[PDB]
Amino acid sequence: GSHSLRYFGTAVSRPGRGEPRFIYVGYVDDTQFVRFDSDAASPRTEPRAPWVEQEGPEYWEEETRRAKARAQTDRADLRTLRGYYNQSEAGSHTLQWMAGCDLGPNGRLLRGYHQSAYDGKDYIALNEDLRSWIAADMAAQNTQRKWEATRYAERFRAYLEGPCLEWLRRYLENGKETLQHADPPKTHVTHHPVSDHEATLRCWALGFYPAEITLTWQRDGEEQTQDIEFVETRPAGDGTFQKWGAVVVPSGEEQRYTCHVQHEGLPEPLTLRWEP
Amino acid sequence: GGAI
Amino acid sequence: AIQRTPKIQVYSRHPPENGKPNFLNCYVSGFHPSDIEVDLLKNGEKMGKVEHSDLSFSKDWSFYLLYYTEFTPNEKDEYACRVNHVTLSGPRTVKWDRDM
Ligand code: NA
Ligand code: NA
Ligand code: NA
Ligand code: NA
Repeated sequence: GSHSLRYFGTAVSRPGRGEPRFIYVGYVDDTQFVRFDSDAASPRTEPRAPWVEQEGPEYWEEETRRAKARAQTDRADLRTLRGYYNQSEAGSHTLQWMAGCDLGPNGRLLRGYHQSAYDGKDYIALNEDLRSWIAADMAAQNTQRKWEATRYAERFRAYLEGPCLEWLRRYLENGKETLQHADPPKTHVTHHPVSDHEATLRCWALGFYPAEITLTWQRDGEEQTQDIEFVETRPAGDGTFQKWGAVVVPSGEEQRYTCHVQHEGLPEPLTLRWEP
Repeated sequence: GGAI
Repeated sequence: AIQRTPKIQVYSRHPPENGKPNFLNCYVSGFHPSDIEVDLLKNGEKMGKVEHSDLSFSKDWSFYLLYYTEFTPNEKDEYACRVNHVTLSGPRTVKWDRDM
């Protein structure tokens, strides 16, 4: 199966009120396993999954050092960006970044990522070919020239091709009892009258992992797009996810409606009906 | 990165 | 410069059963910037011991957080989530529905 190691970061300036806030997190697939939050007294990179707790003191010291170096650099970048865009000294601004590697089914680098945003807008991204940059505007073009001068794309690619994958492999092994398990959705359909001639069927998918899922309603085998509401997949808070979709139907015609669920944990797509 |  | 208004959902971790301990969640998502205030309410009063997830974000760079706390549903108690954000003129409150 395919897997990913990803780090995400948010840096928020607080002009006049001290240092920016830095919150960084790391994920393997859809599971968070580390964090760094600068607004602690002595901030440390910390475990947020059980299977990473076994890493020794040198691991946590090195990751705390990397977090602090990144924060120093994010701080510099927030200042630089304020200048690039000729913005006031007074407003708060946000820098976000993400980076990581995908391990393919053949055990090799499938994809690499390195992307940044300023105040919620795409700023600069590493090209899918991992050789060059794509800049969103003239400010990012300045960054691009600097990163080209220091051959940063090649240096980051070396991280992606080596250590990123080495660490991902290690996490996947150490955490294999949870990371490498596809938990299927528990599914059910509820029924709630809307009027004396209509009812709502709500199709539930609960407790599934990973997050990727599809859930649709059909009437007589036909995809339903009217009289319907779907919620986006959302975390349950126990490491699993939830999703539901509801459709309003004519009373007495419930059995014409079918809910269709597909997930890695389901060997076949599920077809479900209300069961009175 | 190494500085934006 | 783009600001995005939070989506707000209140729901339980597991299917609710009266008398059965559970977790009450408020999931706020799709917002920007990141500063946000979230309370879980029990019969209109702010619940204590509310924890939340570490700040993260989606592919469009919008933020999400999960707020959660222990609770045991029963016939009498009403729950809600109340949210403040720069995009909102005043707090926005969403009531818990036992089938949403
Ligand atoms: Na898999
Ligand atoms: Na699992
Ligand atoms: Na499947
Ligand atoms: Na507000």
